[PDB]
Amino acid sequence: FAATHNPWASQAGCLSDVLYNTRHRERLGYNSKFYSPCAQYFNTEEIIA
Amino acid sequence: MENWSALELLPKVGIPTDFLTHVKTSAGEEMFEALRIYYGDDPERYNIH
Amino acid sequence: EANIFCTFDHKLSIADVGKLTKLVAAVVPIPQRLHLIKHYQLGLHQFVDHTRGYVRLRGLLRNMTLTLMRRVEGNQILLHVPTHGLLYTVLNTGPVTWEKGDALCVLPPLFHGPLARENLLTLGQWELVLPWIVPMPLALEINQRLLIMGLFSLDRSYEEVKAAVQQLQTITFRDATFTIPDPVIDQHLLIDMKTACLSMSMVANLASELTMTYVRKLALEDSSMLLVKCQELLMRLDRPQHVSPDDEIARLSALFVMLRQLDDLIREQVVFTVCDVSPDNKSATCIF
Amino acid sequence: ANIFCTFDHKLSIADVGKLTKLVAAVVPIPQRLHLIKHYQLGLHQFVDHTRGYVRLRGLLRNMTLTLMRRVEGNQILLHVPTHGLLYTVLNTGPVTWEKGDALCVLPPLFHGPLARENLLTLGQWELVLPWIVPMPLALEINQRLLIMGLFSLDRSYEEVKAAVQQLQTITFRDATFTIPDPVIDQHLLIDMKTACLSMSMVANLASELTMTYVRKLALEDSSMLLVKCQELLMRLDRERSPDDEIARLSALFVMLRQLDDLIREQVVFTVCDVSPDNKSATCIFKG
Amino acid sequence: AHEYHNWLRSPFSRYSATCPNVLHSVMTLAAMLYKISPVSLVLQTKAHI
Amino acid sequence: TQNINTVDMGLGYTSNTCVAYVNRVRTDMGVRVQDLFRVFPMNVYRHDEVDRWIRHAAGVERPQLLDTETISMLTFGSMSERNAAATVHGQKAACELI
Amino acid sequence: AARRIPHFYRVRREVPRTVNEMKQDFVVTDFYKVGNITLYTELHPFFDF
Repeated sequence: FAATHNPWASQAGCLSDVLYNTRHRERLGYNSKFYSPCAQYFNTEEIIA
Repeated sequence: MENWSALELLPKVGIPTDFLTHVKTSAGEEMFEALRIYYGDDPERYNIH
Repeated sequence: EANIFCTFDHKLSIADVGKLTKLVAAVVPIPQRLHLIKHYQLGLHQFVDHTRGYVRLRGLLRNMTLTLMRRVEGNQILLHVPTHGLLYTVLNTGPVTWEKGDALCVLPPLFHGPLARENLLTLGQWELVLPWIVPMPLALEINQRLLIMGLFSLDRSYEEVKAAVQQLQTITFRDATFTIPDPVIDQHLLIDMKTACLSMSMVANLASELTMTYVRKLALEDSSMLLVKCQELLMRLDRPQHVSPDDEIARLSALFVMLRQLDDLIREQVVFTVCDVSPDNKSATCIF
Repeated sequence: ANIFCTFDHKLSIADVGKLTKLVAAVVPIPQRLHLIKHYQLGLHQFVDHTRGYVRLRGLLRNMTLTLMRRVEGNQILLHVPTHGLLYTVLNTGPVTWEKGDALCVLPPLFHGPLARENLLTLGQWELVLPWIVPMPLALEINQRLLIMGLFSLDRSYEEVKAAVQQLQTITFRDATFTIPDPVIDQHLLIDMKTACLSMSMVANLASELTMTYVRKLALEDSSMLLVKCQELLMRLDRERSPDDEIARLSALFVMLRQLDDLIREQVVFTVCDVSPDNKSATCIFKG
Repeated sequence: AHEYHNWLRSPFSRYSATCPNVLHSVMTLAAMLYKISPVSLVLQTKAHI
Repeated sequence: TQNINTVDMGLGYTSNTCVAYVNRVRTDMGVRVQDLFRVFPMNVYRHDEVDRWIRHAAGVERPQLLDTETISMLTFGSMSERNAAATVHGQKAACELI
Repeated sequence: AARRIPHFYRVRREVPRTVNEMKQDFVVTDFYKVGNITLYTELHPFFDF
């Protein structure tokens, strides 16, 4: 029932939401074979779709 | 070296050899002295000299 | 015409034919392509000569035909020339790990390191030395690397060339180690470098005035890692007015054919391409 | 050597009725297995936002390519061709074929098209076939994409925009295409970018290495070709440690080895007699 | 008033008005001005600050 | 080639799995934080002598000469770091969030 | 020796410092990390090489 317990992560366009969303990672030229376990928590196109 | 056609052609005894690990593991970790694996079905048994 | 018989002056013992019957469907080259041959031209040991050049053997084994050994029963070895297209099964003794997509090219057997140099058939003056079957990236890396040994080392002392090629002879491809022993500077190397010089001068002259300044524009615009590599590689010696579409089309056609006649010195046409590898990395079922 | 393929999703009767029109055409597949699921089949698994078209060409060159033969209940009779024997194909390419040419296979350039493959789709999957175009149009349109990508770094000027608009058009026999840009919104696709970077930097490496190597070579037996080589280099110029040169030459060779999807266009077919409506043609599979 | 272009934003003046005068607040006004460069970050963490 | 095909004949969910027994772990519950320099090889600082300074004081060696592994890494996706010499714990795993 | 102590400073080239100063830049829970480059020179407790 609070707004956001980490305001550099939740809202759309933070450092971590631009750092871990596979859309923004594909824009930022990332290695597709490395696994980063935070990537399942920060998508939307798997979540809100 | 030890000819394996003398294994393959000569009549053998049926037996329930139940050893605890996998067969390819006991091969690839060299628990046995001298292995001879073929992943096909080679006709090298038939060249009876 | 399809099956090639051979013979020895020796006879063949059960130990020797037991060494040999393990080599069913192994590749063996032939210098001649005739119906009946002798074993003194079979294999490669007629042509091996150290302190002559590994590159001469690379240009010579490239020229022989290829066969597959099967059905040995006593003084008959029966090399069989593969037809153009059917699926065959081969067997490699050159220790390289394979892959279902990677094609194949033949190389002369370089020394591997352990001072084994296995010959598997020892007669009175003739051993049987066998051609290596290696994947395509190692073949391209071998050809480009010994061309680097040829082209880099002109007009130098033995010392800096020793320090360079002691670390440049090593190719670590798929958890192995390799060495290129005899890159000796032959007339064949001189005509190869002469064609390389001509093709490099042609692509340096008849390329555009806008392709020379493309990486300069990416330097002024963007920032990556390989851009920093290009700046460290080129920056030491440092609006388009002219536009021409069809002249650029003909210019890129000429650039393409001269790049191809540079690339021909290292890229051989493939000799085998697999459909399956045996999982213990011994045999493979390949089409040619 | 016959291949099978099964679809996991529900397959209707209209989808089969529009798929069986494609009764004999090329469908490349990533690995020569005897039974392959349909997600790997085709080219839908490769397209994305950032990567473009030269990546598709490079992965399609090393990929095996097969022929579609028949349809069944839920198994698809793919059939790999053999070198030398002759088969029949269809024409998914947009150019009318004629006798005795040499067909190439290149990735289709209508990504998000107006035809959209007849809505032959499933859930987040769609079938797509590569074009089968003869060789002069193939390496022609390769050059067109290439020098369309070269002009892309300074496009703010207007005469170069009309030059690009000229390049976007094409000519052949009764054939007009409109092949779109690699650039969308002031940035480039990464595989197209690294292709044009590789060729521009191998051109620069030649331009600043030949002036060393004509002297490092010509102290052997000189030829008239060598003095004319330095004549070419000197007209080019008057028109205006081991550790560095070893990296220059290594980067020279490995960066010219990244154009191998451009410098060599390898023929895959030989055309035989063609059909009326020019959609079907018996042919000989080469390579 | 070009507050987003200055080098001292609002919390510096928000902190100056409510501090005591026991010579530690001048040290805090000093060491609030550590920069947030990546070089500043590796230098700060490399001494366990 | 056989081809079986099944028909589900249940109204709701007629089969339940339960996570029963834990044999072992495969990770190490580790603290080896994620090497972002091997995940994003495209980005550097635009000024030199501060890129080499960060790569000096950040424990990661600079790729000296241009290898084909470097261009297959910058273009495609492959195994950047190599498996180490000694792993008596096991597979390594961590990540990062600000 | 005392009169040409400026005649080293007329030329104004930076000298890289000794590795003995590279050692004592570190804190006690960081000397055993992989980033410490001075481990191949600290061998013996009594004879620093």
